[PDB]
Amino acid sequence: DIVLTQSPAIMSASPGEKVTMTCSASSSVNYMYWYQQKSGTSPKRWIYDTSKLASGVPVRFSGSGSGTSYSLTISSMETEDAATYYCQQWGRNPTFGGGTKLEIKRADAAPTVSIFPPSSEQLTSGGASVVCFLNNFYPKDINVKWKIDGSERQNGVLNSWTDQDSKDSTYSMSSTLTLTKDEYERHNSYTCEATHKTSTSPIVKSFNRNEC
Amino acid sequence: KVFGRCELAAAMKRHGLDNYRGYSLGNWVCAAKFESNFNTQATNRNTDGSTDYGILQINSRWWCNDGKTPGSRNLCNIPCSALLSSDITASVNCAKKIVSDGNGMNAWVAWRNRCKGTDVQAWIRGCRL
Amino acid sequence: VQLQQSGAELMKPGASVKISCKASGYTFSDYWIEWVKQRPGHGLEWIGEILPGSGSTNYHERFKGKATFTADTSSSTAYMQLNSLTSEDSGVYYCLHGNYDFDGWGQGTTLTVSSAKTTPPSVYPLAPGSAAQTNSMVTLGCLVKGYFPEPVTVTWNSGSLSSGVHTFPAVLQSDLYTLSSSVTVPSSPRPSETVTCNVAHPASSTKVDKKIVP
Repeated sequence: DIVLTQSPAIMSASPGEKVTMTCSASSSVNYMYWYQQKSGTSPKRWIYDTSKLASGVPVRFSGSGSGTSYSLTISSMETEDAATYYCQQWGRNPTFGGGTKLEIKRADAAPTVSIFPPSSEQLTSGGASVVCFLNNFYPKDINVKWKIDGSERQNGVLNSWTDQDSKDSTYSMSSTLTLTKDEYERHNSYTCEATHKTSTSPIVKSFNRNEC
Repeated sequence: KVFGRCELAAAMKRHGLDNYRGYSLGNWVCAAKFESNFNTQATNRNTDGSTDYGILQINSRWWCNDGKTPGSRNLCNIPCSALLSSDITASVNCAKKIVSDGNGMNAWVAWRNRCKGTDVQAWIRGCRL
Repeated sequence: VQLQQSGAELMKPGASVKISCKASGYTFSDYWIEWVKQRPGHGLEWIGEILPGSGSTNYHERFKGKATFTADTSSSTAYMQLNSLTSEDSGVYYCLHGNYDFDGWGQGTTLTVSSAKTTPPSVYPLAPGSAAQTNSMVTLGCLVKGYFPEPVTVTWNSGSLSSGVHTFPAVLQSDLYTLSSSVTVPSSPRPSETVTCNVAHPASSTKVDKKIVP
C-alpha cells in the first residue's frame, strides 16, 4: 500500500563508525521490518516489530521510528554489516523500500588497468572483442573512455563491475568493446582510458597493431 | 467452505445465536454474508499486521492468536486457525465473547455498514429452520 | 526440514510455471508461508501467502490473478503458480516464514522467461603477449561469450587458483550473455607454469578448459 523511501542509496563507513539509515513511509505505518541481504544469499529478517532483533542480529543494531520515519542504527560498524538493508511495512498488502547498500570505506586505491587484443579464435569467428580490466580500486567511481586510432568513441561497450571484494574492500571493472573483424582490421590503435579520484592523468593502456 | 444462507442459518440457530444477547438470527447471517460471504476459509489482512479469520472475520490483534500479530491480546483464547474449520463452533464461541464486551455487534465492520438498521430478518426469508 | 525450493526455470512467454517450497520441520498446517519476488535492479515485491492447513490464501493487489498458491498437506509442500509468464516475470522467487517462532526464508528459484535457445558459450583466452610491465604481475583472463541461459561457472586451474581471481557478472546483449574472469599471478608462473580456465555451462553440457598460451 504505502510507498517507502530509503535515504540514502549507498553508504560508506569504517569499522568503529556509527551508521543510521532511514526509511520513510508516504502514509503512517504501525510497525517496521528491516531485512538484510548479502549478495549471494536470500534476505534474512533483521529487525521486526519496529525494534525487536531477530534471532542472531548482534545487539549493536537498533530500530526505531513511529508513524512515518524509522531507522536502523549500528553503533560499532563492523565489516560484516556490509549488505543491503531493506525496510518493509507489513500491513494490508506489504511493500519494501529500495534498500540502502552499506559498503565499507578503505582509502583510495589506484586501479591496475590492462588491455587485451582479440584472440585468434574470436577473429576466426569474425568477431573481435577488446577487453580491458581495471582491477582493484577504491572508490567505485571509474570512467572508461575508449579511443580508436586516436580520438574516437564506440558503442559496443559492455561494462561490468564486481561487488566490493570481501578480503579488502576494493572494486574491479571490465570493459569490452566488441567489434566486427573488418571494423577491427580497418584500424590500428585501441586505447582504454580511465578517470578515477586517484589521478589527474587518465590511466591509459593501448595497443596499436591490428595490422603489422 | 462456502456455507449457503439457510444451511448457515440452521447451524447458527442451533448454536444459540438466535437472540444471543438480543440480536436475531438475521443479523448473524447478515454479518456472515458481508464479512466473508459465507466462506469459512476467508482471510483478510489489515493495516496493522493482523489478519481477520473465518466466516465471522474475527481479528488476531484482539481476539485470537496467529503467532505473528504484534499486541495479541487473544481474548477468545483460541488459535486463529481453529476459526477456519467447516463447522462453525470455534467461530461462534468466540463471537459470543465479542458481543459480551458491551459494544454489541458494532465490533463487526460489515454488520455495521451493511446490516445495522436494515431489515435483517430478510436473511432468513423462506429458510427452513 | 528447511524451506527447500525448486531449481531454476527457463520458460517461454505465455506459459505457466509452478514452484515448490518444501517446508518440512514443524506442524506445516499451522504457519503462513509468504512468497516474495526479487527483480535484480528493482529489489523486492511481496506476492502473497498461504496458510497450508486451511488453504486460506492472501494476495497483494498486483498479483491477484497472476499468482495462485496451493499446498499439498501430505508432502509438506506449498506451490506457487505463476501464469501467463512474460519477460517481467523473470526474477528470484522466495518462500519464507514471518512469525515469532521462526522467520526462515528459502534460497529462491530463478525464473527466466525467454524464447532464446540454449546456446553453449564460446571461450576465448586472454593472454597479453607483450607484457608492458604493469608491475611484476601478469594478468590473464577468459572471455566467455554468447551463452544462454545463465549460469556459467568459470574456475581457474580447477579451483587451485582461488586468490587473485575476479569473475565479473554477466551482462545481457542481444539475448545472450558475456562474462569475463581475470587471474593475476607473478610474472614467473606464465608461461613457465600453466594457467587454465575451466568454464562449465550447466544448461548445456559444456565443459571447456582454456589453457592460456602466449
